[PDB]
Amino acid sequence: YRHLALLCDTMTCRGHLMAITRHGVNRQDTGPLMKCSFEETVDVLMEA
Amino acid sequence: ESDTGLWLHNKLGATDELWAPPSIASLLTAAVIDNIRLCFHGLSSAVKLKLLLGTLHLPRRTVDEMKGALMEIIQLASLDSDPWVLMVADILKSFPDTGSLNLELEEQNPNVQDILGELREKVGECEASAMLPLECQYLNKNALTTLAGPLTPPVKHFQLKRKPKSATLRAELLQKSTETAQQ
Amino acid sequence: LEVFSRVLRTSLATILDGGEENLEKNLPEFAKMVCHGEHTYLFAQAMMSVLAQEEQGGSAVRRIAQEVQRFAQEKGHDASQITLALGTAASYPRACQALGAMLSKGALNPADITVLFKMFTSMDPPPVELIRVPAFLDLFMQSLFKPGARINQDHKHKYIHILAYAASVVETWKKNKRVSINKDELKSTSKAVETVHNLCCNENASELVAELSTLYQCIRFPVVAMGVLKWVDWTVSEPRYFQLQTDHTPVHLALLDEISTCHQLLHPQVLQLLVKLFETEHSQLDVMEQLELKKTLLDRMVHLLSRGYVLPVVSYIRKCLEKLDTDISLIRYFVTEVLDVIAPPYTSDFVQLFLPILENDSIAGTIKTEGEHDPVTEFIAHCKSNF
Amino acid sequence: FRLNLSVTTPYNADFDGDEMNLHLPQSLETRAEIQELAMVPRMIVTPQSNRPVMGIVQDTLTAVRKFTKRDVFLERGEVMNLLMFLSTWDGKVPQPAILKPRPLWTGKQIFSLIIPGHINCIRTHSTHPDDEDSGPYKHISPGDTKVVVENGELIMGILCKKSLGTSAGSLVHISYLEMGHDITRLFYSNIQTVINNWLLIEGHTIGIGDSIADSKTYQDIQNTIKKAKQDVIEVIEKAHNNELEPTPGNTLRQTFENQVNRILNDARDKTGSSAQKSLSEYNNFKSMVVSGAKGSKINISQVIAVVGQQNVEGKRIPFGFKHRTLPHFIKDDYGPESRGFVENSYLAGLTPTEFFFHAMGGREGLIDTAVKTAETGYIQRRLIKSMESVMVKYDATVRNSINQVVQLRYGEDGLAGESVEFQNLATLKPSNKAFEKKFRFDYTNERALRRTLQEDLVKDVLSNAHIQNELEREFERMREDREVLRVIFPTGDSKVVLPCNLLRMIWNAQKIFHINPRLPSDLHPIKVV
Amino acid sequence: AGILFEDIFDVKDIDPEGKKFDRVSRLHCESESFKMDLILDVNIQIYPVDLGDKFRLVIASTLYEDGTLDDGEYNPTDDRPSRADQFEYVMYGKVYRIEGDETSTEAATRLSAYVSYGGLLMRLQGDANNLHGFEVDSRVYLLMKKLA
Amino acid sequence: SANKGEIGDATPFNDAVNVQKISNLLSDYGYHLRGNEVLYNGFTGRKITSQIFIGPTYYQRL
Ligand SMILES: [Mg+2]
Repeated sequence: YRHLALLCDTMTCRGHLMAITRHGVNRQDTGPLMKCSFEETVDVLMEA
Repeated sequence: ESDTGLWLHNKLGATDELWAPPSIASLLTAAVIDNIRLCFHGLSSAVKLKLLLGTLHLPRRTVDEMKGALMEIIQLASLDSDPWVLMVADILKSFPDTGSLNLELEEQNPNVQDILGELREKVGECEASAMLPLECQYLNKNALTTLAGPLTPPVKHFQLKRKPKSATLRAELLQKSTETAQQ
Repeated sequence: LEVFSRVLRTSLATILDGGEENLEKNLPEFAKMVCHGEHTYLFAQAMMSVLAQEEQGGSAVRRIAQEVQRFAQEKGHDASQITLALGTAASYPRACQALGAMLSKGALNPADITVLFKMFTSMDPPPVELIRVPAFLDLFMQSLFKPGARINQDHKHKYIHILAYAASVVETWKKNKRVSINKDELKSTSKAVETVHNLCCNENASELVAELSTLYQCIRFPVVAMGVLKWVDWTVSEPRYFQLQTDHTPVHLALLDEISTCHQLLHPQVLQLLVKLFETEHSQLDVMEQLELKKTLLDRMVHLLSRGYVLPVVSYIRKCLEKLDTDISLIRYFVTEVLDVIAPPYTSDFVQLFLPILENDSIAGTIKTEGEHDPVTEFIAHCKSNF
Repeated sequence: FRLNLSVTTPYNADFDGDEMNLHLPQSLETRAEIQELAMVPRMIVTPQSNRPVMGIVQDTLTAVRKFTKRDVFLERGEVMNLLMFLSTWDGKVPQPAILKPRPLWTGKQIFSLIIPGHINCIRTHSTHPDDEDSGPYKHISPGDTKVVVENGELIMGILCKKSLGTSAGSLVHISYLEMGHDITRLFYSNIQTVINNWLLIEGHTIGIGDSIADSKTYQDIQNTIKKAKQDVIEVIEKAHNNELEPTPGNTLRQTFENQVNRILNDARDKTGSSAQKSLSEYNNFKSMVVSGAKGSKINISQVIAVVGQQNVEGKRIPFGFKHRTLPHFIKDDYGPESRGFVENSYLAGLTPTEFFFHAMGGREGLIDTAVKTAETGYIQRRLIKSMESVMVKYDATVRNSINQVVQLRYGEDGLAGESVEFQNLATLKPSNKAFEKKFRFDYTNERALRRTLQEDLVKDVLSNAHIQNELEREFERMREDREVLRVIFPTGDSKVVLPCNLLRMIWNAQKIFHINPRLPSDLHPIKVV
Repeated sequence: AGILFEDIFDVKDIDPEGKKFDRVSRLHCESESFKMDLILDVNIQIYPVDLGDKFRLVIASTLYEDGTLDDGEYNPTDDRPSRADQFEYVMYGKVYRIEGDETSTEAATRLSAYVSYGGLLMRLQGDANNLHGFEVDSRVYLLMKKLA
Repeated sequence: SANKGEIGDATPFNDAVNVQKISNLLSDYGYHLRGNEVLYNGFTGRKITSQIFIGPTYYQRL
């Protein structure tokens, strides 16, 4: 339950739902090279 | 055996179980109770009761082999002044003599006479609507008329305006039974 | 001794004053001190054995002896040999020893039953009560009509003839002497019981229905009827019995109906089986299928109500509505069918027993599409006219 | 590469051509930190399910099961051969179980020598009878099916998978809890060595004699399947002549297939029950499955009794041809053989049609395995790249790379996942009266206080009413705690996750200090409070 | 010296529920005078036991008559005399359970001692006055002889 | 087949030969009905406590 509740609260901690997609993780400003290390690289670096 | 009075007291010392304990008929031995003949009054009244119950529980073939020791135990228990031991002696004084337990217990018991009289007159005044035996459930109607006489008629509380649907479907499946028989 | 005899007197007087409805209630609290000590048990056995030797009330007293002996049997007593000693079967030592050994074993021995047949099938039979004792016939019920446990059938005719002698023959006790006996019905009883035993052996469904017709013709016999009753009890009470249904086990449930129709004395046992089946919840099934199975069980129990076991049926309805509340749809369906099957005149006790269940729990919900005949309105009118 | 099966078990390694990678750090501090963090005794137990993951491999598991069977009587020469391979052996021979006529030890004695430390545990065997628990003989096991160990001495019980494997609260798990991880590693190695040597002496095989059954039960199987087949043909004829009444909630076709599935499931279950009743108790299949090493009771049923009905996409095999599963059957038939039920066993062999159906099932399983592995790899990569940034700071809270607080404590408790343990709470579920009789400690019952406490203790408790006030205050507090527990758990469940297993520490303290609780207590309740 | 218990017993029933293990079997006994109930595992292979057999029993602490109370190590080279010189079956193990038919008000009248003989069980239910000698977690023996 | 002196046939859907007939051939050639035999330890020399299955087959290295 520690890990499960930690996953769910890290999902919901931004005041709204966070589906594990580029379509969310690009919207959170959690590091341009985190975004680059995600599946899209050139667009997120190029926007940063 | 040696110190068989204290031995039997140890075996039957469990007074929390007022019935006949198991395996006492197997534990009993002819010479052991031949020694209990002369050490009989030393041991306790409850132990006397359990020993009498064990001698009653003893198999009939052993009883036939050693009728006399049971006679000695019967007369010792009759000489005993405990009311319960006396009643047990009265009930099993005819057990080895004939085979059945004693039915003529009418001697020296006015409480038994009074209770027998009031129970006989009570069942005489209330014998109507005699509630049926399980053995009369087992046997059929003809033997019921033979033994219990007339049967209790059913008592009806309402009117059946039409034949029930359960009986209707029972008749329908009886017709289907006739069909499945004729295929 | 005096206190126990006086308490025994008061309890027996209360039981005899009450009767059957008193029999299902105060017998555990009577059995708890007449079975507490086996010496007290033997004294009571002597007393009411003399009472059964008295002819008037002897049937009711012998029934009390039977149920006290049964209660001692599940309590832990080994007084089968003692009951035989009270009985006349102790006059014959070999018969008493063999019957006591078989009762202590609680099963059936082919060699012992050949011994019983051989001391039977004779020109001088013993007094029939040693085979009329119901615990020995309970042993036959357990051994014979089980769905499993097939017997070796070497002495099958001996078993069936022993049941026929136990449930068929009569005698006339003129000064404790038998001079007139009947033996013409034991052959038909043997044929019926043998047919039922072959049905239990072959245990198979189209041929089961085709022989179910002849089975009903045998169900006209009472020993056949309750043997089939307990066989159906075992078969249904076997778990996962409900894997295929056409009308929620209509063959066995119509066997229940025919048993209740043919014999009015089997209604308490039929009721016990039905309430056990209703109390048992079967999992791994559709909820709607379980709902309709409970509805069909209520259909059979309303059939019992039509055959006339109406006061205990309404009593069990009131009890099951008070504690462990079942479905309101089931209660409404039972009430609607009971009002369909009843008609005036009405007994005041029956109306009082059926009242609170009728005026609680959505009378407007019970009224759905009656139209032509108003069940509850006429019941209100008859109740107000009576009271 | 040469390595241990206790390391293969977490590695998912099974020696069918699987090769491993081996990295060696160059830097000495990296070597030291790898030594002191990623080492096998230091990480015996996983955090995710607080269970041991080293385990015991199948062959040594079955061998130690046959070694811990009750009737093991071992010769002096063999015990002599065995007790070199204990690394942590003290060097003294133990007393034999049998001394006269011949000196014979026992496997429980040898396993008591194997187990280091002094650990108290009770485990249940896989074939342990719950009715034997309910009735008498709960402390004298007729089948030795109650695993009991006390003070580092294995009392009774046949060890199995449920007692020695990855199960929660296992013997190796509580050993890693209590004594040193290096000691538990030596315990594993000693088990492997001596159980391998006892298996070398004993011998363990599988054969056709083990896989074959008897003709009477074979006839039982044929009668059962014939009854089921004629019953389902009766149901099919009922549907043909349309006496079938459809169940509400589904169509007649769905009701019919539900009936067929119910009948076939009941028949197959009865067949398996009959076989497992008649496995004759000398089958190595039975022995190894009871050890819990591999296989299953249903696998005995397919290999011996009958394969049974195979299902594709959660249903029967559809009509791939024109309303027929095969051209070998007629058009529009719904027989179990024609639709995918196998009437034969593996020992009996299969017709080519049901062999094709088993191929259907095997291909379905294999395609499921392939797509499962691929998709779970992609999903795990997604989850990792999602939450590669969350870690706990020195203030015991959870912050991301943005240092935003998410959890005030780790898992809202700040307690380690390896340290947390299953626990049963007795406060929640019993009645108020039972709670009072179990937690009040009434001081008025003078006989009870004489039996429980000493004479000075009872006279001081009765003299000081302030102590009684403190006990009553504690009782009110735990009543409020019971109310709090009934609030937090509306469900009637008493299982919880807790860092400590207090019952085990009670047992360990008792057997360390030799309490002998027949004597009255010597500790004051005010001291307890 | 060291005898915790000594009595006569009779094998009346052997493993009536079933025959599970091949080279060991459990036997049921009742004391001739002390009302002691006994169920004991025994090796049929080396010590054959027939039903209805009469045998003699001593549970003792140490083997020797001197009451030395040895540590319990297997020392076949010792020559101090013991009861095992004349005895025919000796069995050693740990007692693990001693319970009683007791409540909060009254003491234990029936005492039950469950002893584990390494891999063998013995349960002795009987009278507390004779079973006060047993105490939990002690080295005890069995001292079986079979008497004619 | 090795004890008999002939090449065995293992056609799948024959259904004319079975394990009972094979055990009959084993009893004919004198060996055990279920193909188990007694093995002897190479290190100690004591017999293996359990019977051991043995026999030829066809293996391939890869
Ligand atoms: Mg692999």
